[PDB]
This record gives sequence, C-alpha cells and structure tokens, in this order.
Amino acid sequence: GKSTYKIPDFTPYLKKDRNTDANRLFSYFMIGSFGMLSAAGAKATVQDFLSNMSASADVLAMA
Amino acid sequence: VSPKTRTSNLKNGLTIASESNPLVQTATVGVWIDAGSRNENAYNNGTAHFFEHLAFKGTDKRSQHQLELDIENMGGHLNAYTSRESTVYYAKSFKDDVPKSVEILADILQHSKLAESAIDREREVITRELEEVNKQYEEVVFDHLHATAFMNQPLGRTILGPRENIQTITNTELRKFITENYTADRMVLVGAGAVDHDALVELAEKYFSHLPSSQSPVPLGTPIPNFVGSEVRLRDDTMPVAHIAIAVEGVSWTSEDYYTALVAQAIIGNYDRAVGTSRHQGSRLSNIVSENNLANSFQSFSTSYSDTGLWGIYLTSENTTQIDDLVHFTLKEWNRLSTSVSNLQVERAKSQLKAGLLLSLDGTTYVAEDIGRQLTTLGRRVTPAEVEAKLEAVTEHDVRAWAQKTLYDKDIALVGLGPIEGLYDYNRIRNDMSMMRW
Amino acid sequence: ASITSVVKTSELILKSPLLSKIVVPLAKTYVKFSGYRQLGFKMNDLIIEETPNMQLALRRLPPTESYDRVYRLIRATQFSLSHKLATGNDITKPEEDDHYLIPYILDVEAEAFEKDALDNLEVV
Amino acid sequence: MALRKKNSLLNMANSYVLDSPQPSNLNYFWNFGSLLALCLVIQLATGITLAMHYTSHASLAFDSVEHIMRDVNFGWFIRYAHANTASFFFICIYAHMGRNIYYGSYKTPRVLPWSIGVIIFLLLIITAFMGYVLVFGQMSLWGATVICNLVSAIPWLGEDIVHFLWGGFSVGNPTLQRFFALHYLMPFVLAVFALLHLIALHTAGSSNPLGITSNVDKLSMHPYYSFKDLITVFAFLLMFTLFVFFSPDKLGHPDNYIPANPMVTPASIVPEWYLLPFYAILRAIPDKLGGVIAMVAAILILLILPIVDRSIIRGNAFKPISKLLFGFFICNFLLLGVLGQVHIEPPFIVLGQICTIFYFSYFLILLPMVSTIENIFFYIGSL
Amino acid sequence: ATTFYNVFVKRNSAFVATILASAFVFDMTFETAIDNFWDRINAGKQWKDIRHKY
Amino acid sequence: YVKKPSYKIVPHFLGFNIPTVSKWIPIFGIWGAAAGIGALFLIEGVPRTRQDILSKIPIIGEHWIREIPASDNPF
Ligand code: HEM
Ligand code: HEM
Ligand SMILES: CCCCCC[C@H]1C(=O)O[C@H](C)[C@H](NC(=O)c2cccc(NC=O)c2O)C(=O)O[C@@H](C)[C@@H]1OC(=O)CC(C)C
Ligand SMILES: CCCCCCCCCCCCO[C@@H]1O[C@H](CO)[C@@H](O[C@H]2O[C@H](CO)[C@@H](O)[C@H](O)[C@H]2O)[C@H](O)[C@H]1O
Ligand SMILES: CCCCCCCCCCCCO[C@@H]1O[C@H](CO)[C@@H](O[C@H]2O[C@H](CO)[C@@H](O)[C@H](O)[C@H]2O)[C@H](O)[C@H]1O
Repeated sequence: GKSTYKIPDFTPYLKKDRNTDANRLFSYFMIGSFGMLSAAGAKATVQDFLSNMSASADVLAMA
Repeated sequence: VSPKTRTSNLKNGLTIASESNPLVQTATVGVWIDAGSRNENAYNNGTAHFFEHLAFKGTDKRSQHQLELDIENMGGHLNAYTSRESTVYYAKSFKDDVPKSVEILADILQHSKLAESAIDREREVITRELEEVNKQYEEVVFDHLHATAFMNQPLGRTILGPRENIQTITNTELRKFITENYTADRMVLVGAGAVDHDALVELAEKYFSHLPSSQSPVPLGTPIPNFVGSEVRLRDDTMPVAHIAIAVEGVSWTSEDYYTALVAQAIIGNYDRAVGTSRHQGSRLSNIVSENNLANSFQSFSTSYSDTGLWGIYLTSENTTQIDDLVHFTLKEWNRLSTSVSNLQVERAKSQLKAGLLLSLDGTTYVAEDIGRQLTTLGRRVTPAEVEAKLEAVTEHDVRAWAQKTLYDKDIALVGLGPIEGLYDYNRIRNDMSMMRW
Repeated sequence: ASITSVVKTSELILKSPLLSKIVVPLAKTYVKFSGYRQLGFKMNDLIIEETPNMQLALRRLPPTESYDRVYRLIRATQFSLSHKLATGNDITKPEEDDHYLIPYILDVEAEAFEKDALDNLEVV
Repeated sequence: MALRKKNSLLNMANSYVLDSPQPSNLNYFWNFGSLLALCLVIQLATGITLAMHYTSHASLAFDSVEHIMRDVNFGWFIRYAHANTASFFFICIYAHMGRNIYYGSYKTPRVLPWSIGVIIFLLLIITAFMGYVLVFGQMSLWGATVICNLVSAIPWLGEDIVHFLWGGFSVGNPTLQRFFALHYLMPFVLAVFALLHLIALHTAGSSNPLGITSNVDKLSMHPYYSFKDLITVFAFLLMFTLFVFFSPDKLGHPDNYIPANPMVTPASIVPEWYLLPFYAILRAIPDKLGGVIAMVAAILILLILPIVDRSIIRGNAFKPISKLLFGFFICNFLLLGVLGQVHIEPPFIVLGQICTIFYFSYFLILLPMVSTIENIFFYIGSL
Repeated sequence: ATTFYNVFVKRNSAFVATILASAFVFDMTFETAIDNFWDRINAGKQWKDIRHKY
Repeated sequence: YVKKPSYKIVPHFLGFNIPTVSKWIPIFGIWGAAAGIGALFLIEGVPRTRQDILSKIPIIGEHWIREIPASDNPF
C-alpha cells in the first residue's frame, strides 16, 4: 500500500521446497523430455523427408 | 605477532575479552550483544532500534543533560549500532577514563528510564528517519535485498520497522525486549587498546554483576531461513545512477565453506573508477568493466548470519544502455568460478586475503569490533594462525565445488534502483547463472 | 605482426655488424623502390590503424603531429585519385621520414603484453 | 529531416547506394563488385526466362534447349546471354578476388566480408556446375559423372552418398531434375550471401588502394561511384555484345551439342574453363581422396590469408617484393588453368605438381616470409 | 536428486548427451511398440496375416 | 624479510593456458560423445550404418537385423 519493504503476498504461488535439487530436477525433466521428443521428431522428419532423394521405386525396379 | 586476546567469564555468564596495546593511549570498551532486530516479531519490529535511541535519553540517576555532561567531561565519545543479529554499545576514551566509561555503559543498559515523555519525543525523530534513508541508496538496495531474499521471515524485516509500529511502541514492550534479550550469557564486555584485562574484569564484577541470566543458556552465536529467488525493481528515471544488487544464498559464520566463500568473493573483488589503482587490478571482471566503462563501481560481498548468509555483488553504473552488458559479464565471471578457476586465481586471492583479514584491524575500535563480532558469532576469538591455516586449506577444487553447489544455475535475489529500464526481466538474468557451452 | 616484434628483430640485426652491413643497404633500396615518399607519406603513415592498440596510440599523439598526419593522408589521397606524384616540397625527404608514431605504439603494446603475461602469473 | 533518412526502409537503401561514404580514391578495380551484381541480375533474368521454356526431364532436356534456340522468340539470345554471362561472372569474380588479395582487403577489420566472400565463391562454383549439366549434352553428362564420382572418395559412406546424390546408380533423369531445382535455388542463396558480405563490410567501409584510412576524406556513393560504375557497365556490355552476337560459342565445348550418351565416352572430359585450375590441382595428387582434399583446400586456404599475412601495412601498393610474388602467384594460377585442359602426358604431369606446390607454398611459406622481411625493411630502411 | 542433477543435468554437455541418448532409445522402442500395436488392432487384415496361404 | 613477490608466468597463447584448458578437457569429451551419439542417431536409417555398426552391438544389435521375406520383395 505504501511501504516498499513489505513484499506483496506470494504465498499462493511459492513452493516450500524451492531450493532443493529435487525441485530443479523436475523442471529439467520437463525441459529434457521436450528436448528429447524434439530430437526424435527432428530425426524422424529429416530421415523420412530426405529419403525422397534416394532411388525411387521405378528406378529400383530397373536395376 | 599481535598480543593474545585474554578472555574471562563472570558467574552470571558475562564474557570479558580484551586485547591490550601499550603503544596507544586510548581505549575502546563496550558491550557486544548477541541480539538484534531478528529477535523481534512482526508486532514489535523496530523495538531494538527504538531502544538504541532511548538508551541515551537518561537513566534512573543521570538525566539526559547529566548524561551529556558526563561523557563530555570524560573527553571521549559513546557510540551504538543495532543490526539484524548484533547490538553494540561502546565508549572510546583515554587510558585512565576507562572506569568512568564502563560505569556509564552499565548504567544506560541496565537502568535506563524509558519515560513516556521521551518515547513520545523519539517517535517523531524515528518517523523522520523513515523518509531520509531514502537518500542512502546502498542501504535502500540492501534493505530490499533482505526483504526479498528472506520473504516474510525475520531476516527479511528492516531494523527501523514499519511506521505503524513506531507509533505504537510502548515503554512496556521496550522493557520486555531488553529484559528477554540483554542477558549476561548473550553479552560480551570487550576492551581494546590501553586496557588492563584484570582491571576490566574487576569493573565488570562491579557494574555488570546483577545482570539476569537467560533460562536456557545456549552458546554464543547460536541461531530456518528459506531463500526466495525473486526481484524488486524500484525504477526511477530521474536518478542518474543505477544501483543493482544480485545475491544468492551464502554461508553462515560457522559454515565449513566460510573461507571458501571468502576466497571466491575475492576472485571477483571490488572496483571503483575513482581509485587510481583500480584499472590495473588482476580480477577479470574489473578488467572488463574498466575497459568498457560499464560501471562506476562494484563491490563483492559475502554477508554471514548465524544460520544463513547472502553472497553477491553490488553495482553502480551511469551507463544506462549497457546495464545488460554489465550484468551479463558479471554473471559470466561467476560462471567461471564453477567452470574455469584454477590454482592461478585461487592462490592469488588467498594471498590477498591473508593480509586483508589482518590489515582491517588498524585501530582500537576496529580491534574491539573484531573481538566482539568473533565472540558473539563464533564463541571465541580465532587467532591469526588458525585463520592462516583455514585459508591455506582452501584449494581450487574447493572453490569449484562450492560454486557448483551455491552459484551454478541457482536462483538469485535481485534488486535494482534508478534508471533500470535496461535491466532485463528475471529469466534473462537468471539464465546467465549457467553457461550452455559447459 | 606486432610493432614490438618488428622493432626488436630490427634491433637484433642492427647489433650484428655482418647483418647490418648486408641488410641496411637492402632496406634503404627497398624504401626507395617502395615509393611511399613520392606521395608525401612518412613510413609510419602506412601502418594499419584499425586495431584497439593503434587507435589508442593515435589518440596519444601530440595535437600538432596529429594534425599534420591528417593533412598528409588527405594529400596522399588526392595524389592517388588524380594519378599524380608529389613534386618539390611535397616529396618526403629521407631526413623528414621520422618515426613519430613508433614510441607511442611501443608503449601501448608494452602495457598490453605485460597485462597478458600478468594475467597468467602463478604464485610460487 | 530528409525522407531518405527518416523512413527506415528508404534509409537502408540510402545507406548503401546514396549517402554511403566511400574513399575518394577507389581505382577501376573497385568496379568489379557492381559488375558482379550486373552478372547476377542478368543470370536471374535470363535464367528465369529459360526456366519458362526448358524441360528438366532427361527425355526432353536437350531438345528443350534446341527448341529455345530455334523456336522461342529471341530464345537464341537469352540462351547465349545466359551461357556467356556465366563465363563473365567468373572473369569478374577472379578480378574481384585478385583485387582483394593485392590490396589486402582480407586484413582486419575486413576478415568477415572476406570469409563470407569465400563462401560466395563456392556457391558460384556449385551453381555453375549444376547449370552446365542441365543441357544434357555429352559434356554435361560426362562432367557430372566424373565430378560426382569424386564424392565416392569420402571414406566408408562415399559410394552411398553418390547414389543418394544421383537418385540412382548413374547420372540420369533423377539427377537432372534435382540439378534443375537446385540450380534455380542456388542463385537466390548466392544473392543473400552477397548482401551479407556487404552488410559485414559496411562496418569498416571499403578499403582503398593506398591501404590507409579514408575516414579523413569521404565521398558519397552517388553520384561519384554510380557514374564511375556506368563506365564499366558499358565496357562490360560491349564485351558481352561481341561474344553473344558475334562469337556465341567461342567459350563453349562442341561436344555439348551432341546429346548425352552413356555408352560413348568423349575424347576428353574437361570442366568449364573457370574450374580448370582446381582440376589441375586435383590431378597433381595421385591419391583419389588426397586429390579431392587438395582441390577443396585450394579454395578453403583463402580463409587463412588474414593469418599468414604478417605485414604491418595493408596491401601491396608500396611493397615491391610482395608485388613480384603476387605476380608469380597469379601467373601460376593461370598456368594451372592451362594444365587443367592438357592431356595427362609428359611433361605436363610433373609441371602440374610443381605448379600445385607453388600454389600452396604462397600461402604457407612465401607470403609469411616475404611479409615478415618487408616489415623489417620498412623499419630499418626509414630509420 | 543431487546425484542425478550433478551427473546428468548440471553440465549442459552432459544434459545434451543424455537427451540425445534418450532420443535414440525412445526412437527405437517407440517404433517397436507402435509396430506391435498396429499389428494387433489390424489383425487378420494385413498381407503378413494372409501371406501363409500363398 | 621478503624482498620480492614470488611468481612465474605460465605459458599461454591466445589467452589460453594449460591450467584453464585442462579443466575443460572433460567437457570437450562429453561434447564429443554428444556429437557422436547425435551423428550416429542421424544416420541410423542408413543401411550401411546398420550393417557395419549398429547390428554388431551385443544383445541390442538384433534390433537392426531385419529381412524382407523373398515372397514380399518385388526387387
Ligand atoms: C549465378 C547465377 C547463375 C549461373 C552462374 C548460371 C550458370 C548456368 C550455366 C553455366 C548453364 C549452362 C548454360 C549452357 O551452356 O547452355 C546454365 C543453364 C541454365 N540455367 Fe543457369 N545460371 C545461373 C542462374 C540461373 C537461374 C537463377 C535460373 C532460374 C531458373 C537458371 C536457369 C538455367 C536453365 C533453365 C538452364 C538450362 C538451359 C540452358 O542451358 O541454357 N540459371 N546456367
Ligand atoms: C556475387 C558475387 C559478389 C558480389 C556481387 C560482390 C559485390 C561486392 C561489392 C559491390 C563490393 C563493394 C565494391 C567493391 O569493392 O568492388 C564488394 C567488396 C568486397 N567483396 Fe565482394 N562481391 C562478390 C563476391 C565476392 C567474393 C567471392 C569475395 C571474396 C573471396 C568478395 C570479397 C569482398 C571483399 C573483401 C570486399 C571489400 C573489398 C574492399 O573494398 O576493400 N566478394 N563486393
Ligand atoms: C537498392 C538497395 C539495395 C542494397 C544492396 C544493392 C546493391 C548495392 O549495395 O549497391 C551498390 C551500388 C554496391 N556498390 C558498392 O557498394 C560500391 C562501393 C564502393 C565503390 C563502388 N564502385 C566503385 O567504383 C561500388 O559499386 C553494389 O553494387 O552492390 C550490389 C551487389 C548490391 O546488391 C546486393 O548486395 C543484393 C543482391 C542484388 C546481390
Ligand atoms: C545430417 C543428417 C544425416 C543424413 C540423413 C540421412 C538421410 C537418409 C537416411 C535413411 C533414409 C532411409 O532410411 C530408411 O528410411 C525409411 C523411412 O524413412 C525406413 O523404412 C521404415 O519406415 C517406413 C515408413 O516410415 C516403412 O515404409 C518401412 O517399411 C520401414 O522399414 C528404413 O528403415 C530406413 O532404412
Ligand atoms: C536487394 C537487397 C534487399 C533489401 C536490403 C537493403 C540494404 C541492406 C540493408 C540492411 C542493413 C541494415 O543495417 C543497418 O541499417 C542502417 C539503416 O540504414 C544503416 O545505418 C547506417 O546509416 C545510418 C544513416 O544512413 C547511420 O546513422 C548509421 O551510423 C550507419 O550505420 C546501416 O546500413 C546498418 O547499420
């Protein structure tokens, strides 16, 4: 209201175990999983897509 | 090799600690108390500070005027300060004026009037102090830093307390505070300079013998703080200088990493454009900052309490478009404490500290402050030999291990004051607490 | 290469009697065929300036030396664009080809190199 | 404030073509940059037009080029312009790179525009290589076969990579259709990198023939260099006119007017003239992989000029010994070009090896030695 | 949690290595799992199911 | 009494010295692993990769030994 040393109420949001390794690890698990699926999805995409450049079925039929 | 610190106790449990210096003609005697604003709750926050005012407002015997005269007649001065965990009341005098000064201190601590008239008078003085700390930018920054780092905890409160408490502090609550906290087992009578230990112990037996002992006497410097990564921005475009502090949770007085944290702090070090030598300092951050004009100054700190601490840096800068660079390079130097420091930086910083810790003690007040702080936080005076050994035991492996658990990828508390439009949001600052290349 | 390197190597050569006897005449012919004096330059006017060290050394020049260097660069630029050579007093005489800049850059580089060494000191 | 400065879009154009501050003493060797822009604009205009009439299928490709020559109005001009401008593009690029090496344009603070320039040069080579295959004559097919088989030298995966590039087991229809798509694309990539190297240059500005700062004496790009560039635009157009209208096939190989035939091998399979020096370097090394590495290294070694040049002075205007060495380096590069199209016979085999050694020793030995000695000569000579 | 963080997460080099290794394992196992599931929901319908008659 | 500070200059080049670089050696190692795993993963589909590398790994390697029945193969 006036004093700037009285921090506004953050209790609705604050975690009690915010400084723990378990706390950080969980968020890095989410970031890691997302990176993991993005890497797997990129690899699938690149492989399937670039395979268009390999001999097509009609070329392999005449080999 | 400095003279030995002598230490005695009384029956009540009051410690007397002294370090004589027959080369000086003055003496600093005083009472170091292991109590401060932290001992208040939310209702009486500000009491400790309030009492410090009233301690010099007259006792059962001497009135305010008589008190003034008595000190003036002694020839020296009296001084006092209240912090979060420590209160000090000392008297600098001549060699032979030490018995007078001990008598005055014992009187203002034990037998202060705390008259309603004087309470009411100080209530306005202290109210005015609330609107004049606003100018002391460093204090503003550090008070907000504690408030945010220790959000809604006793270490997060200011010493002055809120305006509301100042208007409602009674002589009753003042008396209660000093009766509960100023007990003999929490107090150290300290003498430095031209003092005889045996004389000081006699004076203590004469003046401080009727001090209450606490019900449960814990050792001196006995305390759970839960640090909050967070930020306070106090933007003021009319100020020309930005003041920024960044800290992580640091170490307590008795941590096993106490010296490792001091060495890490010395690797970053301090800088001030006004000092001629600062452009030539060995510190990497100092070189980056001076070459690029990123700041007017920076000061690394490692503040300790009984059960926690704050370790960080305080920056001042007029370069308002490169605040981002300043903060960026500062946190990249902290990253190197985890990734890159070797024997090169560590041995250099240890060399600097071995001297620094002794150099600081260059007058009787400094020595008394050192004795008093150490006795109230550690329960003993640590000899320079023990300190030299603890510093020598800090290796580069210790610094890297400490930084990797304390700094690397950790939450910070961040306070900015002034033209801080260029200070990025929390995430971008906190992202600099690690390096993607490592 | 650093100006320091060039100056030190040259000093090694000037010390050796044999070496100087064979190198100094070649260096003087080289400078004659180089032909920078025919555009009114001094040798130091040709040194690459787009470095932090060189910008610092140029800022330390006395104002008079600095103003004269500006004029010689502008004058050489005008000879270059016109495809002309200096004549008369515009030609730099060997006695006018003074190393006005070398001392400033050697001091800048001395500090820079000491800083690098001291950044790598090991307490023994 | 003038609109050209106020409006952000106009201001970007203004910064490059109008108010751009340039040294006042650039000579005519600073005209190659705008000639290269002209070649690029001609190749885009003629190339997109050819793409409207060309068919990339191997059964129709060669005939679509004959249809362009015979039936499309002015098709002969558009085709000859495109084919000859590809040669002019390389003449201009070698002149531009020659200027840059002689005048020390690769030195700090211009390492980055020079390094992006090296990539531009590689992209030009790939672009022109693929465009030449599109005709699908004898040289198109056989040049594609031998050049793409160099990739077989990549250890372990080389053969697999070649089949993947071809889209089959030899150069055929899949290869031609992919080369068309990539030939269309690569010039757009090249235009981006050309723009990037100019943005990188704009931080230091153009160097100048004296090698000194021009911050003392600048001229606006327009009108001075605009009008100076027009002179060489018209000189270029006169050269272009003489080839396109009077001798349109002088720079080409007659065998590319024979339709591709995988059975019959042409007497001699040689690259287009502008690739010949790199081909001679490849031949010099007996090992297949060795030869490929040397050929790539011959271009990538340009990236180390900023390091191996030890001079305290930018460029060769005032360096008699460096000028002589540069002259030998250039003439050796032309001799390598001539040796790229002789038969593999004595005594050209050993000559090609000596010229290859000299090419590399310029970067690795001679320039560092000569530049070191000249530093000492300047200092002692002017004491 | 400390141990796990310290080994796999703290250094980005190790974190990226762990993500890529996990992506490799995911890719191989997911392929096999989908293949089996697809075969069960489309049982009796595919060529592989009728091939034995011919 | 000490007349002079006691120190040496360590060898250095481009602002790198051996004590610093030695701290980063393991990090280059892990990055190398990351790049190796990444590269191999990118070419896992390439038949030669399967034939020469992946199918030879013990236990796991049978994942990449897969035969099309001659009845189902037009080529
Ligand atoms: C850097 C720009 C370019 C260069 C150096 C270049 C080079 C070449 C070369 C050397 C050929 C062989 C010409 C011949 O002998 O007949 C060619 C053919 C061709 N180019 Fe380009 N080209 C460029 C840009 C383009 C662009 C932008 C297109 C747009 C499609 C294109 C379309 C073609 C087509 C269709 C052919 C085949 C018809 C023919 O041979 O003329 N080119 N190109
Ligand atoms: C499509 C090809 C290219 C175009 C359109 C192009 C265009 C230009 C232009 C307009 C300039 C400024 C005027 C001039 O000096 O001529 C320039 C400068 C420059 N270019 Fe290029 N360029 C091309 C290719 C290259 C290549 C292959 C290199 C290097 C290997 C290169 C390196 C440079 C350098 C270093 C400069 C600065 C030279 C100086 O002013 O001293 N460029 N270029
Ligand atoms: C319309 C705004 C687009 C901005 C870039 C357009 C072009 C641009 O910047 O033009 C200028 C006229 C530039 N010449 C010079 O710098 C120059 C500088 C000094 C002296 C001379 N001549 C000396 O005698 C010069 O000629 C030039 O030719 O470069 C083209 C390549 C650019 O094309 C691009 O990168 C984009 C794309 C078409 C390749
Ligand atoms: C920098 C990146 C590195 C190079 C990129 C590599 C490009 C090409 C690699 C492999 C492409 C072909 O690799 C091959 O791909 C197809 C899918 O795409 C796979 O085929 C698999 O999935 C497809 C559908 O997804 C099915 O029709 C098929 O029955 C099944 O075997 C092959 O198991 C694999 O051998
Ligand atoms: C065919 C190409 C497609 C369109 C691209 C247009 C040209 C490329 C422009 C992109 C580069 C813009 O990047 C930036 O732009 C600004 C805006 O003018 C320019 O800024 C430059 O000129 C302005 C005024 O003219 C100066 O105040 C400034 O000191 C100078 O750096 C520079 O060029 C560059 O610092």
